[PDB]
Amino acid sequence: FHSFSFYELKNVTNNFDERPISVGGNKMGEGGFGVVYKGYVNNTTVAVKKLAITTEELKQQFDQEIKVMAKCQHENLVELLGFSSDGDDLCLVYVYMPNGSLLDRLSCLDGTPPLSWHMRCKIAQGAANGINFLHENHHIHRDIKSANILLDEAFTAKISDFGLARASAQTVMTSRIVGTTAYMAPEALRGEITPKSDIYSFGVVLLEIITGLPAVDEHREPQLLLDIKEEIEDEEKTIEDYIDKKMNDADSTSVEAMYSVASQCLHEKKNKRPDIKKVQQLLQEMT
Ligand SMILES: O=C(Nc1nc2cc(CN3CCCCC3)ccc2n1-c1ccccc1)c1cccc([N+](=O)[O-])c1
Repeated sequence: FHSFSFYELKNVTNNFDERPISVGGNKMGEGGFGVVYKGYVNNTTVAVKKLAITTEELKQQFDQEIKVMAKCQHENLVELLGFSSDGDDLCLVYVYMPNGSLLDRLSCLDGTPPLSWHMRCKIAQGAANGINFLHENHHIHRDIKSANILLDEAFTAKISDFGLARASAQTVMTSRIVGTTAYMAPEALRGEITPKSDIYSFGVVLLEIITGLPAVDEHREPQLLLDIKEEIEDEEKTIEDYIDKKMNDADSTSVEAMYSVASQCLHEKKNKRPDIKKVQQLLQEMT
């Protein structure tokens, strides 16, 4: 890993130029824990994350991120080129992902074309492959969601944001409950820490992929994409009613097969959910 100095990152990113990149600016977006600006360093196009509760906590997350990235390298995870830590606007520098977040591509932010089913199917696989690598190496992510799935030039899915990750014996509890609520497993909302919560959160991501709908939307009914599964489990609606209409290449069989993986992932009881390796298998069998 490479240590940088702050100014080098400011400079190259146009003094963290808040104007959006779709209009020649550099701001690519907002994370939960900071803001991300495009730039070029020695001809390498890059992403640099300006970090934004506790002072010992935010630091601890930065450390955890670098610790996870030092141990885990895989094509379905983001790649840390290095950091910058001397300015106290803490910084982490990554290889740049052109196609931004899955969330943003699912919404077609900034006018990008809808993703084909075929491409969605490989996105799900790659993401599952990324989570599996994490779990093989005894990490729980704790904030799996479509904004934390980045996408490169060929739409290779990569998992990001490892600041909340934990090592994966008995049930672990925490007093500090964190995550994104529209994605969180019931047990995670109560303060349990287990890899099984990552599977549930991935199930919600699979519903975003199938329907094109964000996990939460306050101007929608229901507000929570999760509630949709209940309407289908009760005979009230089918998955066909919610398939994203911004697609033409989505046959009933592979959609239903993906929905089947999703609903399995979404078992409200942690021990009934498949483990990530099982999820991987089902997503390959799907195609
Ligand atoms: O590359 C990263 N983020 C990014 N690139 C982007 C490119 C486009 C333009 N793009 C143009 C072509 C068509 C589609 C849109 C639009 C948005 C982009 N966002 C981004 C998206 C959401 C939040 C923050 C950054 C990144 C890489 C590693 C680690 C992290 N991280 O968060 O730690 C972020």
